[PDB]
Amino acid sequence: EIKELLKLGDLPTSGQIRLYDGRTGEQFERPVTVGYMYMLKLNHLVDDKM
Amino acid sequence: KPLVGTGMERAVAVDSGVTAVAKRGGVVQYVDASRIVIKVNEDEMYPGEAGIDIYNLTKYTRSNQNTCINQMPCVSLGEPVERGDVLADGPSTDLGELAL
Amino acid sequence: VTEFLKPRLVDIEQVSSTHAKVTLEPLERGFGHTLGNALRRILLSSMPGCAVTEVEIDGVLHEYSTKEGVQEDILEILLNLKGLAVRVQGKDEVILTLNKSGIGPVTAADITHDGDVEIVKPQHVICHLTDENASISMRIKVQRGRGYVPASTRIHSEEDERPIGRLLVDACYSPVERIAYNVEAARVEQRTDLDKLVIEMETNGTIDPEEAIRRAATILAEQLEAFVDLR
Amino acid sequence: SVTEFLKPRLVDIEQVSSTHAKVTLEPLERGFGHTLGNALRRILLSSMPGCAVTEVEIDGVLHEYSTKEGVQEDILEILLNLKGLAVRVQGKDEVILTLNKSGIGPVTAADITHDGDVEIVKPQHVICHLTDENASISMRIKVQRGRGYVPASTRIPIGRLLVDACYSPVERIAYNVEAARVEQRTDLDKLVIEMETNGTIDPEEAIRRAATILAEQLEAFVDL
Amino acid sequence: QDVVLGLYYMTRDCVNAKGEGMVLTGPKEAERLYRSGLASLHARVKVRIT
Amino acid sequence: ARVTVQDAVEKIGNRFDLVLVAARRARQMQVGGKDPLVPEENDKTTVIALREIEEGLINNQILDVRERQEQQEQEAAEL
Amino acid sequence: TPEEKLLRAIFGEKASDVKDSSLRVPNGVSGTVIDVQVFTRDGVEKDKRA
Amino acid sequence: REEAVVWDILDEVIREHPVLLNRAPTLHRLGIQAFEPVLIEGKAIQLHPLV
Repeated sequence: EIKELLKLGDLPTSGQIRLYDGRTGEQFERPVTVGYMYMLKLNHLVDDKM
Repeated sequence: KPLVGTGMERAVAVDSGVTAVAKRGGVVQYVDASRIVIKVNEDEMYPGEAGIDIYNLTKYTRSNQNTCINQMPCVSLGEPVERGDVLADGPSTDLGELAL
Repeated sequence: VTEFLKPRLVDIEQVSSTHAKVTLEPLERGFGHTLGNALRRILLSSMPGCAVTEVEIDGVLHEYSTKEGVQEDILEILLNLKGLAVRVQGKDEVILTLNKSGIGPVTAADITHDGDVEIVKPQHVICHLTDENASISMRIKVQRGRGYVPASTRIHSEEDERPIGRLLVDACYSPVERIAYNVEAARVEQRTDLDKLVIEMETNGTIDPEEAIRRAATILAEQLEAFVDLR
Repeated sequence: SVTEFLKPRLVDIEQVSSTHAKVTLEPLERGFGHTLGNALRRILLSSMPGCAVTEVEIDGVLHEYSTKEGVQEDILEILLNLKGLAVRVQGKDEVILTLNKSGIGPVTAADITHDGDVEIVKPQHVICHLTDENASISMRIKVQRGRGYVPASTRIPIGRLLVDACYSPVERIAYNVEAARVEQRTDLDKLVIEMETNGTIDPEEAIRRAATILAEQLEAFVDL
Repeated sequence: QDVVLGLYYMTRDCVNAKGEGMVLTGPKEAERLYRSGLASLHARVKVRIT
Repeated sequence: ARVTVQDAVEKIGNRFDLVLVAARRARQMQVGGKDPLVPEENDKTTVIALREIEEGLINNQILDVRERQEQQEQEAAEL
Repeated sequence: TPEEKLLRAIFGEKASDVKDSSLRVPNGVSGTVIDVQVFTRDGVEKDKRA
Repeated sequence: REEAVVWDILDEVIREHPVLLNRAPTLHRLGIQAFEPVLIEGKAIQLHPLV
């Protein structure tokens, strides 16, 4: 079902697109898993620990 | 909101009191960053009653962990709400869905 | 074999008021990616632009407050102003004013029309007034700059005194949002190894595509002087 | 102003050899280390012109894996020794040198017939060895001008042995981008370029030529 | 973890990798080929090593 | 400057003895007028002390005979 | 001390009978005062701010 | 006041001066190691990966 919804959005069904390096502009030699994770910012902030 | 949730986000956001859930359905008569005035439907109001629910939102208070617990009106003016709808997103909720 | 066919700014296709496809042609074999990535790295980091950097709303002392009538906190109003696309001609700093009364969305078109300040997206919603007697009056200071200057690393700047009520906004000065570039083959002089670079550029509308390419190439060429001389 | 940038103030060239240097530019703006360094890397590597051996026609040999008695190494290693033969041809676009040697010892690069407009920059380059004093080598080396690197498999008569043509004078071009600070701005860059050339062009001259090539590519957009 | 994966990926060999079988004057020519895109990092080649 | 002390440990065949000799030397150059025997390339006195150990210019015997010599020359200031 | 006594008999800048016991922002904290609350014991006169 | 000259003085006084970095539990003697400091702008110690 994930692959079918990937195909509906016209994205590659393997979930791995090819990325280019931003610094040298040349491609990473293998496809790279790119997506959208849900990142959480936890309450262990470095301002409070230093 | 999580692009990929499980479906318990609405339940966690409502069953914790961080949000402002409409007690009786109605129309938003007035909405403002610090309060929501709901004009109740004639179905749900008692006889001998103004028929208006005021929800005073909580703005920039301290949690026990020194974070801020701040409520934003989710509804807009003149919008029909029902009994149980989220009128104000608390901290870490987006349109009634828990969003951390 | 020692002379190189030098590129030229062939065609600037304007997909939208914020999208563009500049075409550089003809590029020798290998210079497509060199120029493309150098220009992308410069465009994406060092183009100049105008950003809202200070707001002064009338009855407001700090961002962590509300105003009666306005649907949004003052913090959300500052966030909606941080994305104000505005272009200033001739100045490097200008104080816009916004006065609006009565129920309705306060959009960027209610900013008072100055002559040398052009608001790119006039439907940019700043706030909502939800009371017929409500009114908001603010003074939006937009300022020209480069890069990203957060207000935290700006409050070092000891201007003689900053009053209570001036809300500093983080300044994201750069006008470009996305650069992509493709290298395709060109159809020039029967020659077949000559490529062409299509730089697709997506901005907020406050910069011209030809002007942005000119400025990227100017930055690059003036930085290459320390290598051309090499003393 | 918003159009003025940091330009390199401390340019410390360090000549590790006559053909190997370490250029250091500091400070650059944040991110311009990679911009400049990779642009110069690509140009020095693939786009700078020079001249190199492209073809060898050696008489008794028919193909790359053929054999010849009298030489102590295979034909593969003779082409490998001719590939790294640095050369400077001034007057021409293509020249053909000759090598005729009989005797014992190294057929060194000083044994090529002395042409006018061809200078071998390292005459002590070994090409092959001769061990029999009756077996001589006669080869015709085609030195051609070009740019970059063109491997032999890209270019593919009988008797010719295609050599991978290292046209550009550089042999190695590396760069690091380290941190640098000016006036408590810690975020600035410092570009350490490190370059070896094959001897036909002194390193800082090669960097001057690469920056000139890039600047002249830019000369159609740059505003005064 | 990251270092050993980089060094393992570098020192492996593919069968028909780009630029296979050519003969190289040394490690510097391998680095020039690979940065030019003219040889894969796994191209089995013949290189003169001192 | 200094990233590894291994060369200085071959002159003073220990690490603990090296620490003690270089600390005695570094205190000589730090509180004391005794200037380095190597070019002071913006180094601290611990690192200059080590750079002197590494060249054989300082060891326990050398510091001992210098202590004897300058001690005799400045206690024989009997006037 | 005797030396502090001489130092103050030279310049005449006398010692203060009160000691600064102020409340200060902790180091590294940088923010906005958004609320001030004053609690006065009954019997103490309120200042202008209370 | 953190005047601009105390940052140059501070670059001078840490120059060849090592610091001990220690992670608890110090299970074995490589749990305390001395490194030469490099002054950075963050608030996190930047530990070289191999250690």
